[PDB]
Amino acid sequence: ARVTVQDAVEKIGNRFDLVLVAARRARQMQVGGKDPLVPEENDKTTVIALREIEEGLINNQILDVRERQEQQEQEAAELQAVT
Amino acid sequence: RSPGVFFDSDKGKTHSSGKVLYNARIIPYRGSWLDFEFDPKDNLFVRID
Amino acid sequence: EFDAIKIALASPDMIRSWSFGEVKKPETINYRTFKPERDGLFCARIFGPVKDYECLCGKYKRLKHRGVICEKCGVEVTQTKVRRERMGHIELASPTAHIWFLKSLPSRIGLLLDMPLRDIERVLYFESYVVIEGGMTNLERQQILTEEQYLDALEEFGDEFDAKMGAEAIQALLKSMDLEQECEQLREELNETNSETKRKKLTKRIKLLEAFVQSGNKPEWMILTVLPVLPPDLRPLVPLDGGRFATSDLNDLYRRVINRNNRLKRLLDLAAPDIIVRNEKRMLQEAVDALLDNGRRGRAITGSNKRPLKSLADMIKGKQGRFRQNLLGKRVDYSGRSVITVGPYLRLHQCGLPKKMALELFKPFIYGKLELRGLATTIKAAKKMVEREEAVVWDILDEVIREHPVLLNRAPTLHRLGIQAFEPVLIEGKAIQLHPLVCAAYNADFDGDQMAVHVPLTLEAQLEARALMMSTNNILSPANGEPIIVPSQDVVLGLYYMTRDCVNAKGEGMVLTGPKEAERLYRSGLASLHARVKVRITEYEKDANGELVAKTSLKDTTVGRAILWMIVPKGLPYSIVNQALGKKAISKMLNTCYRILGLKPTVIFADQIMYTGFAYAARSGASVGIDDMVIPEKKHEIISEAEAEVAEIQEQFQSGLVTAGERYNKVIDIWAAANDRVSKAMMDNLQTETVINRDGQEEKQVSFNSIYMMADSGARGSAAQIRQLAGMRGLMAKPDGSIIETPITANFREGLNVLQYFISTHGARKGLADTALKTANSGYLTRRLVDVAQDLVVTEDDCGTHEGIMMTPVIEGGDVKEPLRDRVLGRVTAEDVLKPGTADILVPRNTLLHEQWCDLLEENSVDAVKVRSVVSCDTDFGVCAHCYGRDLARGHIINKGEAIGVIAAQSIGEPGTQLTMRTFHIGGAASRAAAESSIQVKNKGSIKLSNVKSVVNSSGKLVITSRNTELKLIDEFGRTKESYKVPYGAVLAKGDGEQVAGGETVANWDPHTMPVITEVSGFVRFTDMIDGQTITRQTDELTGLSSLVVLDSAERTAGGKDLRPALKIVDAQGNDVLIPGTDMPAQYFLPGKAIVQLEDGVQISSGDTLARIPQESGGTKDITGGLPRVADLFEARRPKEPAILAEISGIVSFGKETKGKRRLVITPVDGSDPYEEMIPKWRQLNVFEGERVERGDVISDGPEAPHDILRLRGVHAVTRYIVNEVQDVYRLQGVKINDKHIEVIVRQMLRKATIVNAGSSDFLEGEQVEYSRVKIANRELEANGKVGATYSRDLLGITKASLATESFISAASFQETTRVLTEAAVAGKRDELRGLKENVIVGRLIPAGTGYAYHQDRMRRR
Amino acid sequence: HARSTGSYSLVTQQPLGGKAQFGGQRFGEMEVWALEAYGAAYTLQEMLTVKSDDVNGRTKMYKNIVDGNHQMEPGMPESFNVLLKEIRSLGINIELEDE
DNA sequence: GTCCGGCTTCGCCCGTAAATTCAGA
DNA sequence: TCTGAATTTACGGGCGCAACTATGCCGGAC
RNA sequence: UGGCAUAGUUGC
Ligand SMILES: [Mg+2]
Ligand SMILES: [Zn+2]
Ligand SMILES: [Zn+2]
Repeated sequence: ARVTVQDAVEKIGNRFDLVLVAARRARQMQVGGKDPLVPEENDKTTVIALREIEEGLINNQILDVRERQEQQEQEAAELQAVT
Repeated sequence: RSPGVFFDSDKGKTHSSGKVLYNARIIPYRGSWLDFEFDPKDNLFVRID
Repeated sequence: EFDAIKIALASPDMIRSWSFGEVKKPETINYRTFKPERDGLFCARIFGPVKDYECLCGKYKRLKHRGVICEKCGVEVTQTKVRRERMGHIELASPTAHIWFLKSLPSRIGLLLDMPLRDIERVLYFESYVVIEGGMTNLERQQILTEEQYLDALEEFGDEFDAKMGAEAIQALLKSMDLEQECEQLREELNETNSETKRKKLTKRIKLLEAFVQSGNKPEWMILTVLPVLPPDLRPLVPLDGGRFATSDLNDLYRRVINRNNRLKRLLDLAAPDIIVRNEKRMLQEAVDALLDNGRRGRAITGSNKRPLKSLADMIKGKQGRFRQNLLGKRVDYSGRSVITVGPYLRLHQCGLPKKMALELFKPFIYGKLELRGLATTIKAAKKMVEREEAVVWDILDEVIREHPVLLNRAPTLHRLGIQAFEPVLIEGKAIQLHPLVCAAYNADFDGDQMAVHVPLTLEAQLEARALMMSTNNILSPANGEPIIVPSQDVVLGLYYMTRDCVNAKGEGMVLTGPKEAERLYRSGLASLHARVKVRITEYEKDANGELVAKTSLKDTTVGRAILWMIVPKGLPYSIVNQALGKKAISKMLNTCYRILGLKPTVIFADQIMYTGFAYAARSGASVGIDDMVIPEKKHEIISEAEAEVAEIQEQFQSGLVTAGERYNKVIDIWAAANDRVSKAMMDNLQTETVINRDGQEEKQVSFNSIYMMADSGARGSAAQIRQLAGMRGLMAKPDGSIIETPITANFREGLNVLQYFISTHGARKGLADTALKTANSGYLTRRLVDVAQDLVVTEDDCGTHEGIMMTPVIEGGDVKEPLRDRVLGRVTAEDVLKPGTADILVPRNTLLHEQWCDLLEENSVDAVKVRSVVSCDTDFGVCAHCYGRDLARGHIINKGEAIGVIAAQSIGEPGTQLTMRTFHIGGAASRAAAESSIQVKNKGSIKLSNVKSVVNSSGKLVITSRNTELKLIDEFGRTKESYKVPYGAVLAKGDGEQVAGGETVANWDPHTMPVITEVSGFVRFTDMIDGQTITRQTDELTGLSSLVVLDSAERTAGGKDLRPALKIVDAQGNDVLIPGTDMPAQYFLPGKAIVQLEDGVQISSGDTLARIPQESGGTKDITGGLPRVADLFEARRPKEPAILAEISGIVSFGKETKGKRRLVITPVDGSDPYEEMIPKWRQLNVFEGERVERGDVISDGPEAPHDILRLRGVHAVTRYIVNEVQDVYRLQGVKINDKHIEVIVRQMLRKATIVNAGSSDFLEGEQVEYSRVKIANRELEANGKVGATYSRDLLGITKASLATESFISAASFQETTRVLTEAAVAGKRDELRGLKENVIVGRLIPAGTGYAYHQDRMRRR
Repeated sequence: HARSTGSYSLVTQQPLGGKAQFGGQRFGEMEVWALEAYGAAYTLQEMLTVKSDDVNGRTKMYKNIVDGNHQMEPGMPESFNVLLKEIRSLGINIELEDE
């Protein structure tokens, strides 16, 4: 479980961008298609996303990079299947 | 308030000068109120209800 | 969807466009069949179908007919949602004047026609005629004709002539005005006028006319011809028990407007006589006025049960209106309520939620889990499973509650810690278990309190609860830096008992091998919890680069202290647990742990502190008995001495030596002194009560008495309540803040006989009335503070401003209250702090002053630091992070986005309300000081005086003749060690610049009287006085002398009102003795009720008290009486006797001395010489004919208006004045508020500025505009070659500042909804909803927290 | 007392008040100030739009919760439309102008 | 039972506009 | 006899939050 | 099946 998010806040030093980043990451894990990048410990998506932020393997830049890579891969797959 | 006649002051809260006016109200058990009031010029006025 | 709200007058064409059909019949429902009428208020062809996709007569009843209109009745088959938003209209038989614009005060119609309100009221309601197009007659335009005048005009001016009557006449006048032409004449007249009041009226008229011209409105639209009708569902008829429908209010008003309209139409159809139609028109006007705003005109029409009907204005305004009842605060789903219990076993991050409320709140989540796991395919099955409370849905509930925070909120959410998120733990019960530590934040005792649980639903909301609102993130209060989770009463008692020592207990003097050995000994029963021993303690110091370094030593400690040391984390020193550990000690311990180690260690430390304190308080068995309230043996003799004192003072009073007021004051002061002496004797006998020895001689020690052990530890109670328990309980105060001079001589252990238990009830009634009647003042003040400061949000990180305020330690007249450590902590410096020695940069320019920097300042002994303030920020629409400073909820700088305005308003408003509701915690005892009467210097040092004009009397004793004399005890290093306030007429033992030693008085006076000490010698003359009306003289025939009292303005006669009694010092020849080297007489004016004991023509000497004015009593000095001062300060009230300041510098000269109103003139060196001031001659003047004066210098004494300070001394002067004045009030009550909040409130006060020179900009001459707008316009102008417009900042009250805002929605939701809406409609205002209140009302993301990024992105993607 | 979903008032589509009728707790004005003091913008938005008086918003949020997705469509409160109509019932033309 | 309609005063405070009263020319 | 400033008088707005229980809800012609 | 009024009460 989780008690305090202090270290995650230090990793994203705004206390407000942390909320948005964690919400995006949890949404990507709840709809979700994607899978957690940290060993799941019977946690809910929000806690797992926050722990991923704590481990230093999620942030706004990483999420943007992964989203762009997924978009490019989807475009390439669509083009190959069509043309 | 018991019916009768009562004299009060409104002690200086009016006229912003500290002068204590004086009012006399005749409260009936069943009827109309009659008030005799003073003013800063010390002129006795009356008002009904 | 949209980004702004536009408001303007509704033209008849627009009203018709809104409506989908005219309402003609005044019937709602048949009352036999529940169908709507044909074309009544509740209609189907006008407002839409009653049922979804069903025709009225049932011809069509399916979606396949979605859009077609039945021909039998004419109802557009569609959903019923449209019926909620379909408006109607009524074609008024005659034009009707809209009441809002008639009685807005100011009246729009009244001053658009330049006609007074009484006359336009007379014309509108058919009591007088008004001429239209007078032409070549004996009539003017706006002139008024009564029935006689109208008859005379008709019989004498039967030619072309028009004098209409009623709303039609006003509409004709409005339509016959050329707005731009009128603007031209009014403006050219304004330039060609000379008066000032007429100037104000003319500029107001010009402003209204230009507002009309600029906006798309027209004057005649102010008179209603087509009346809109609200959609039926917003004025529903809901069946009551039985056939009777709900007695709706809007329906009655609409239905008695249709009645009059139909009657008038019928009368005009048959050409009824003029009188009858006139009366019908008047009744129609009254009905429409009642519908629009009932009771505004007078005679609020009342329905059945004689209750005034709620009109549309009444529905949108007030506390019960939409803004403050359905838009700023709403009822919410997924919310429950329940009583709260303790549940000590909980951690700080979790709360005990009952299984039943957990099941009821999380029903949709349980349904989702059931569907996901396949236990219920259809939602009906899942609902049935949940309602049966099967054994499997509980497992689902445990699985879904794991990491789902729940908000817990207590009813009076005074500050932001009144709503906090906790992880639920399912509890078998019906009450919420609330962690003991957070109770202090909630102000939640467990004596019947109830709290509400809310469930965040979305992922964003859950993460906000987990990362912003978790109780483990709110360790520090947002108002100050102090921790808020400090253990309250049981934990602190347990720790105080644990960490304590006695001269002889079991296992004393033995040497232990560590804390573990101490716990083993204590549990084994071989050593007492409090016994002096030696323990090998290993403490970790992290003075290295983040490396914890161990240090092992042999500490002289106790068993309990060693046991407690096992709970402290590593990095803390050992001395932190080597004291008695009261409540303040534990608070400091937690604070230091937070600052040194971090957040998680602090949370764990707090939890362990709570557990160990509870355990060892249970072990201690600390109880309370009746033999613990020991009565002092000195109480009776103190009482007897006080009674002798009151007897002798009464004897003096009956002899006339003293008057009633000063006798009452003296009695109060001596009783307060006796009460303080009794309390001191009680505490002396109580603290050292125990002397214990079994190994030799007696040794005194701090007592183990339960009452003292709880009072000293700070667990519960203070000196006052223990005093009332054991010592005499002192004076009481009546509800009106009046102190009952009769004391209570008995404590609570003793009787309190019938008479004493009758004086007490006065104080008890005061305490309970202030809780239930005077809490509205604190709530109103905090609402005003929030609504003036809500859009202020941190936007930038640094504006690069070099301006700031000089923070210095505060010494109001005693010792240091708030040292420089606490006034500059967590605020960014403005300029480099040079070392006190020689020009060495001690701290850089833009460094945040955290704990280490403050300690560096302390050890280097700095006396004043210039820091960046919120009020001196160069940021437009917000505050940069640097000027604000430390967050005060976390240890870092304020994050970019956090809303500091709401935080400041809550911080300033919460303590007032909390203390108002806590006033009843001391019964009703009056909080009193000894009234001083002397100044005892405590430490050696030089003595200096500021703002002092003293004189030497006959006995060589220096006497202060100045009002604001400050006596500063300076140290040999030049640092002001102490400060004191020397009243006007005090005798100084020493002088200026003279050395003193501690414990010796340097000043003494009489606090109960204000003397009138002179400046020179001579004889006394009662000038400009007449016996009988100017003074009341009392004759002392037996002695032969006489006395007299000046009778104030209230008592003196109206005839000869202006007679000024004065004491004029004259020489033997009979001429005024001029004061040293001046040109005015030495005459001293006597204020009202001044006791003169002299006789005319009596010799006197310099420094002698001619007369003494009784100083009048000051009642109980608690929050209830001091909060009004704060409200006046934040409202910027002009004092009743403002001190007159010098607008400009230069030389001073008195002019004509016209009529007893002496003229002052300040001639600068080379500037504007002819500046002049009108000063009444009856008030004193500090500056006379000889000397220089800087602008903002005091010409006379008295309270200083903040407006004058802003105009003359500047923004920093006024903000410092406000901060100090409010902080005095909040220090008197022991309230700790950081100055950041007051500074931001002051900023929000001074947010407008008036132009003085238009410059090269496009502003008007003397208009008031937002300071930010003018500043940015000037910045843009100076960017080019033009020159910006010079401005003058204004100070506005919080109410006026909030109401005078660019957005009309924020002001409308605030007070004066009618006036704000009327002004916005007339001016055609447009709101960008860029604040917080507007976004709350509209229902979109707040531009403060996580929504700040969204709003910034939207602005970029505009 | 506890409520997840229940009957809503008529004039404004907000939860009913009290526990005799299956009502919801009032998120008062001071509670809104407290949430503004935090950075809790999404919590507040769902508190006063999706949980109180957004008929489409609350229905969609309920369906999403049942579907296992915790996301909301903000929408506009119905009480704001009520206020707009009440102001329009006077001679005042208040409108939400286009973007 | 079913259908139709227009006698209460009595609080404390403050801001602002209108009316009055000075105080002159 | 007029005219501006300051003073007085009249009058409109404000008067904390949350919660629970009960009763009563229109009077007069066909 | 939801509204207003009055009375009482609880926590501040
Ligand atoms: Mg309580
Ligand atoms: Zn039909
Ligand atoms: Zn700044």
